[PDB]
Amino acid sequence: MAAPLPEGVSAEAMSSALDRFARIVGADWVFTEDKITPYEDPYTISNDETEHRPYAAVAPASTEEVQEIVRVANEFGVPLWPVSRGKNFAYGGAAPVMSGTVVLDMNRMNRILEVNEEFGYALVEPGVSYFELYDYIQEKGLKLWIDVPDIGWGSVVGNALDHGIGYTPYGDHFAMQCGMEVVLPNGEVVRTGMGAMPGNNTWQLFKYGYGPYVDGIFSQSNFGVVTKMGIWLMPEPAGYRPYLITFENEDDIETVTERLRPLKVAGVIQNGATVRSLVLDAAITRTKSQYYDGDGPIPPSVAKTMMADLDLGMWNFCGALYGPPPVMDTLWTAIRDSFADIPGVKFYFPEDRRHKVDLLLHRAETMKGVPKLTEFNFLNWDGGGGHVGFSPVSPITGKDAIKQYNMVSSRVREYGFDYMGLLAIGWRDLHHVTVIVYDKTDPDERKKLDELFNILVDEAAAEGYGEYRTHIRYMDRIAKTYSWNDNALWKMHETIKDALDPNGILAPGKSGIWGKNRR
Amino acid sequence: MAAPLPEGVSAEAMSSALDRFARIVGADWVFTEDKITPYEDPYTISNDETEHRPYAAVAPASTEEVQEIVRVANEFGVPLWPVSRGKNFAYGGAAPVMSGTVVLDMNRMNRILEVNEEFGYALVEPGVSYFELYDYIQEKGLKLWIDVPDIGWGSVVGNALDHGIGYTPYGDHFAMQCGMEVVLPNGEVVRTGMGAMPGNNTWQLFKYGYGPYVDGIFSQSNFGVVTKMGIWLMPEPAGYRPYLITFENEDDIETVTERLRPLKVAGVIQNGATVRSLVLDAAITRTKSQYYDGDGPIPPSVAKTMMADLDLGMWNFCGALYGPPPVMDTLWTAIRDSFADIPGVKFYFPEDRRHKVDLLLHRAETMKGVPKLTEFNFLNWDGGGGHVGFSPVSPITGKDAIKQYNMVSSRVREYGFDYMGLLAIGWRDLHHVTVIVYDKTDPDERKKLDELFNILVDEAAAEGYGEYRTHIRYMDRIAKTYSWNDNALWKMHETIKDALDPNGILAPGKSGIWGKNRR
Ligand SMILES: Cc1cc2nc3c(=O)[nH]c(=O)nc-3n(C[C@H](O)[C@H](O)[C@H](O)COP(=O)(O)OP(=O)(O)OC[C@H]3O[C@@H](n4cnc5c(N)ncnc54)[C@H](O)[C@@H]3O)c2cc1C
Ligand SMILES: Cc1cc2nc3c(=O)[nH]c(=O)nc-3n(C[C@H](O)[C@H](O)[C@H](O)COP(=O)(O)OP(=O)(O)OC[C@H]3O[C@@H](n4cnc5c(N)ncnc54)[C@H](O)[C@@H]3O)c2cc1C
Repeated sequence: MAAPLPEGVSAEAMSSALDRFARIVGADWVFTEDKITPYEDPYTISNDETEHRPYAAVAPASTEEVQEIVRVANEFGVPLWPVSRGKNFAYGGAAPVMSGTVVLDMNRMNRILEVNEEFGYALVEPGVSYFELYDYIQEKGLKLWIDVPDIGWGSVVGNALDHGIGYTPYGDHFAMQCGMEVVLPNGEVVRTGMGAMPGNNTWQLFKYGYGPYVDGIFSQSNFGVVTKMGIWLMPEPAGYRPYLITFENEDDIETVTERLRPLKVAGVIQNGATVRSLVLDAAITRTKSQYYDGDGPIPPSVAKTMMADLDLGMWNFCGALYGPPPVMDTLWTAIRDSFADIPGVKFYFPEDRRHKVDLLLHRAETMKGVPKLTEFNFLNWDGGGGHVGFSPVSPITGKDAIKQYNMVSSRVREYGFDYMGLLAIGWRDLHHVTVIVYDKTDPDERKKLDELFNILVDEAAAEGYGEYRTHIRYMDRIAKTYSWNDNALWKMHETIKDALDPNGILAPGKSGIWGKNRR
Repeated sequence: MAAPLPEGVSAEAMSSALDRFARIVGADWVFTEDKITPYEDPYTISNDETEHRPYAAVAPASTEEVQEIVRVANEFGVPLWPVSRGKNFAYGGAAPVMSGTVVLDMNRMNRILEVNEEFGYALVEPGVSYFELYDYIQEKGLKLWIDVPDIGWGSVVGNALDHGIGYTPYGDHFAMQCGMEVVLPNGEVVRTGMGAMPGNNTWQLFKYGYGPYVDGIFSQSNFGVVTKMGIWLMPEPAGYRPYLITFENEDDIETVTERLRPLKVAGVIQNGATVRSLVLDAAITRTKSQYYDGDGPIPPSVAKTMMADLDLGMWNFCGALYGPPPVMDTLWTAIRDSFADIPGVKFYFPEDRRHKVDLLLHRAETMKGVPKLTEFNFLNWDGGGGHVGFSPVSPITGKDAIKQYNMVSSRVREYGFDYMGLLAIGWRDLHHVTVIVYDKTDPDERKKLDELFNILVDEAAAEGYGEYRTHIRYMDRIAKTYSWNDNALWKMHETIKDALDPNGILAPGKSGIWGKNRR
């Protein structure tokens, strides 16, 4: 069925807004009726077809068009859902929390405004993908790397704004942000930091500028529409050595995490540490059906088969060394020696891997900032599906790591899904990441997923583990877990929302922030 | 003469507030009349005694007391000026922008709530000084370094909040912040990040939490009172080797900066790179009168004598190597070879320095996070004085460095002061700092200081160079330089101010932000 109107908005107001939008961007750039279906969540979760349905989409070609759209949204009380490229698959794609919202899709604003080799930065518009920025760098021969998520068709901007991550030393994308331009909810435009000074040549060199540091408030936010963003890029290193360390027992994750802690805190491991479980790594190059006829999750005997077929452990730590050989060698000594006495441990460099198609060769590309789309092949583990993830924060402790693995793998399997988990460390933060692959077409799998997901949130929150990024469906649920002092923080978010966006026309429900008209 | 009432505020209103403060914190911790003097700017600039005059101070012992003081301040329209320890010398000390404001001094809230060695962090109240935190760590033998902004009797919190800097790899103090508790302008209390989740053990492990990133809005801000703050602490490295590289010609700073850029952008130089002018460094161990008895700034012939006497250059690049010897050697090779071909260059490690009281031996302490009061020595250059700083930000270019040296050195000397310069480098940013030592007791010196400062700012802005931190006297003036799109950014700051602080009772005028009742 069709999307309903957003509540409080008549057909006449919607119809008028949509025609006014068209006068701004052109009639070819407003999408209604059958043209809306790319804007739906590709990985459907609700069995209720009235939920999370975009009414329409508008695709501007400039900041000045964005500003006009936002003015028109306020005129008609029609809410917008800003996306940079709208490829937030796992988190709802380009779909809004609240049905009836209109997607403001900025993919056509795709100017690379600057790439600066000597200072190691780019200034990009939202529509620039990782492929595009990577391609531009290679074609100009600049000695710079990007930092990519596992998949490269998303937005350098959009990803950063949702607190996305990659797998080089610059893997905390928002932390590497510097300078931005924002269209505020009233349609006026501002620049942050040194961008606020006329004639500056420092916008992308110095984060703070002067006064309150506000860039952060426009991440995981509905306070503004970002139209330009600077980002630091890593100079090409003098060397690069990707590695895989595998562990034969599920219980090894406890001691593994203890050994990871001082190496990450001291910065001996230079990129994000990712320790992936067997099935998650195996699903890159293989399907369940090739090892197992069963309908349900794999049994232990299959696991042992897979390990030996693929030379993977139950836990698989990928990382990389960057810099001159003498540095890489020193850091490696410390890393290898931290794990050598663990019964069953295996160590691998690319030249040690006997398969042409192989997990370490795959992840080696990502850890040097090469964009690809191969990661989507893991969705075929169980025939073909979508995915959704649960990625709360815990201390980098063996106990926290194995508690969460025990907690989650039992629950996920209880609902018939294979456990596909990952223990990730940024700098001081561990995340047990649950990855759930599901038949999105099946109302019954959908129902099981929703129920499982809610259990995971509550059981983690009961342990003081909080999620930092989530699907549109769970944004309210996650917001409600940050309840210290009777939800004091969200009360402050709502206050700021009401001040910047009195009419509530940017992304109602994003991060569980609604605005006075709708709460 | 004595401090005037803040405009709009009855004398009865003030007496009532002050009475009610006294019952919140006890009579012994409300300071008027003779006990106000410590809260005056110690380095006066205004010759008008009506300005920056605090009416009173209140010194609470807990968050609950801060909340009550804020609520009272709202009731009577009495403005507060929050300080953590109030040692902001060169920037106004503990004095407010607006006369009549009451200082909210949180010195006595000096609990070290947690130092955690395995995760490298501290959670501190505002009154915790660098001396106190260091001493704590040493007493317990925790293998952690702090990062000190030279002077040790300042606040870990307050310094970070004003975007202060130190001289180890953890030198961007606000960047190392993680979690805070804030009393908002209405008296309610919030925790940011994971602190917003009950039962978390992750407040100091993961900055973002969920939703908008807001910690930054409480820095260089009057949007709230910070009452707790986490900060990341560096694990003790396996090795430490500080160094000094001197250069004998003032024009060398051009090529020096060009060579620093790649080294810093790539992180080969691991800490804050300071390049200090001769007089700034010499003034640590000698006075002007040892070399020259004239009233004005030193001539070239004296500079040469000073250089020979102290083993200092016209430019003095202090930095440090950190970690295992193999790493330090590799990094040193790249650093040395960057500077080795410059005519007149000299390299020193500590063992090379003949003087027993010596710049490099002092700076060696600072660059491994040892709090000291030595830096105050440069105030004795010309018999005794205070100082003020002008700290604009530039790109790391030779051309920008030398342009700024020439512009500022010219002007400072013209106005009868010696040039003391500190080209510091963060990550991608050149912060050419001028430090001006003057006789704060002398009305004529103050007058010509003011006149020089105003010129330095205007001439910097004309080149696209903006200041990132300033003295209370100049906060409006600096704010007005960030004027892109008809002051768009301050208009947004003022919108947020009015939402969070409608009565405008927190530090009116901080960072040029005033609130609807006073603009
Ligand atoms: C197999 C697989 C692997 C993945 N791996 C990763 C990974 O390694 N790392 C990772 O981070 N993610 C990963 N993802 C999640 C996600 O698909 C990517 O992060 C993706 O790049 C995000 O979409 P995007 O870049 O187009 O951002 P967008 O969809 O454009 O933006 C995401 C959200 O940010 C906000 N937003 C975006 N732009 C703006 C703006 N200009 N103004 C205001 N708000 C804005 C909106 O809330 C929007 O919904 C993975 C997903 C899958 C299925
Ligand atoms: C000789 C000399 C050398 C110096 N060297 C350095 C240096 O190397 N690096 C450097 O960074 N600085 C330096 N300074 C400047 C300054 O003296 C220090 O930065 C000092 O640490 C700042 O004072 P404080 O720590 O007591 O902070 P405070 O004075 O307590 O705080 C400064 C400001 O922050 C805000 N603030 C503080 N606490 C709160 C709170 N709890 N809630 C809300 N707002 C708050 C207020 O606006 C306040 O006025 C130097 C100064 C001199 C005189």
